[PDB]
Amino acid sequence: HHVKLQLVAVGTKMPDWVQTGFTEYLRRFPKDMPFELIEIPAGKRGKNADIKRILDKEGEQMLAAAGKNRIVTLDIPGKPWDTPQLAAELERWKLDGRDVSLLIGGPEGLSPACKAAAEQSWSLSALTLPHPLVRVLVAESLYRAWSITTNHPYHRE
Amino acid sequence: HHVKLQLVAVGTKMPDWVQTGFTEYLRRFPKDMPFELIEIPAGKRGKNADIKRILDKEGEQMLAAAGKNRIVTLDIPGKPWDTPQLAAELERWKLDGRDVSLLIGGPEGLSPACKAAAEQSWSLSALTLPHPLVRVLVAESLYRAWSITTNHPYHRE
Ligand SMILES: C[S@@+](CC[C@H](N)C(=O)[O-])C[C@H]1O[C@@H](n2cnc3c(N)ncnc32)[C@H](O)[C@@H]1O
Ligand SMILES: C[S@@+](CC[C@H](N)C(=O)[O-])C[C@H]1O[C@@H](n2cnc3c(N)ncnc32)[C@H](O)[C@@H]1O
Repeated sequence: HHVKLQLVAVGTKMPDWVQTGFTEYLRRFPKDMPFELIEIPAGKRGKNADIKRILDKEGEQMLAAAGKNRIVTLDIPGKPWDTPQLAAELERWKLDGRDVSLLIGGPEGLSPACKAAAEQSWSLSALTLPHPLVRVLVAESLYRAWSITTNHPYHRE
Repeated sequence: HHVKLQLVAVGTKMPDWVQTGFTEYLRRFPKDMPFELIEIPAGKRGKNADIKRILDKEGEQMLAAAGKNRIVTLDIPGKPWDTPQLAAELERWKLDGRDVSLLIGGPEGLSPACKAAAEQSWSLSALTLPHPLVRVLVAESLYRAWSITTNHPYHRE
């Protein structure tokens, strides 16, 4: 009865250094808090493409991936959680008992349906961050939040 | 070479993926806005060490590297600039004409003198970020800010 953290993200080819950095954090998560990545393919964009519909198809794929999971969106206008707050949230998710889906939008951001479906929305920064860096920050900050919950040396070194 | 952006940062041994990611951004700044790294070595800490002094000695070195430059600290309680705001600031630094020293603290954070010396302070996140990731986020966000000022393709879509 341990909870799963699922990063649901649009885009499939992280630069090598980003994937290396992401894996170094992902792998340090304990067996009772598995951290896993689900990549959704980005819709093909063009001037002749209807951008709303491309975005909705992306969102539909994300929400389908989340299933019945608790839905948390990564979004610039979400809650600017500090590290103690994220640790408190991480603890709340565990009591809740449901797996958590963390949603990272593609180039055009999150679909309206995804923003609407969010039970919580989490802002990493007031800055517009590139999708690969969002992946790494989420992994690192959750790791730091987790290490606070178990008094692991990482959060205090 | 009108204004130079110099990152003054405590710590010397970045993980490889971090140096790769950091350089990837650094090498893309144009010759007329050079982005450079100055590393101050971290003081050797021990449970018998005077942290107050170690911190002062780090700051002393930082402030020496900055010289007469515009001094901007990276600090959690600084200004939570969004990306357009950072572009405007970058534009204001160019008008000022002074090179900009961007200060990143060591394991114990910035010295009292460095915080005192700051003309501006810049917050990347409400999160407690690890020193390597601060380096990468500063390089990318300034690169994105630069690309906005020059109507470069990086920041669009
Ligand atoms: C390049 S951004 C596109 C942002 C989009 N134009 C918007 O305003 O919603 C791609 C995705 O990364 C995530 N992201 C980028 N910056 C973020 C931030 N500062 N805080 C939280 N999530 C962020 C969001 O999930 C976003 O959908
Ligand atoms: C290990 S952190 C220390 C965290 C915290 N600022 C402190 O004083 O203990 C090292 C440095 O990274 C920078 N830093 C960490 N998180 C930051 C954030 N969210 N925004 C801007 N700078 C940050 C600060 O310059 C800090 O001195």
